[PDB]
Amino acid sequence: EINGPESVLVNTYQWIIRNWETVKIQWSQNPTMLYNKMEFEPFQSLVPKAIRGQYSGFVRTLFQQMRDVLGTFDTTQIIKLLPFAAAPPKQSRMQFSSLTVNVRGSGMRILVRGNSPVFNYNKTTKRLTILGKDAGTLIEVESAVLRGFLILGKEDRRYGPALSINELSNLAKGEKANVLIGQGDVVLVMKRKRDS
Repeated sequence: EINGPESVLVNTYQWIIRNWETVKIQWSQNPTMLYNKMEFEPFQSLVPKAIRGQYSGFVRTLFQQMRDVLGTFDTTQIIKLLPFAAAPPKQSRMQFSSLTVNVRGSGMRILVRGNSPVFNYNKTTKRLTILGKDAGTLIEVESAVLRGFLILGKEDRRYGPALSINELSNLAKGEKANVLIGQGDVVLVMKRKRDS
């Protein structure tokens, strides 16, 4: 269905679920090829031109963190963020809690952690809904939310008051803090000793 921006989004994610068995493998083994797939061009046209590259740099880094940190594979996070990795990457130190696509003049937020009006995944039914439309069902520590950090788990009061995602510049490597990550949530994070 190519009736406007909403159709482009729904179809992009439908294509990923449809092709997930091959897409998974390529994501693991040959990501440049996956990111360069011409099927991500439509989605990319909806991503604000001024920030596409940074978004991609950001998402490419998260994906590498996931590849490097054993046991942190997260299918829905990979599916959600994948189209944003299709831009030529530009680096920054910026942390994004949401990634915007432009739908008829409106800037729609795809939240990096969790569900949003654009990307809603039902963990029980395994159904992915995209702006109201079914994109299909998925057949069966957070390493791909913040750039340079792992989310270790729920808030640990011992590490004190929660920082905003913006105040994490001040952490040393190996250091941990609570972070207001989005929604009602505070989570314990650790700045990584490795770069990805």
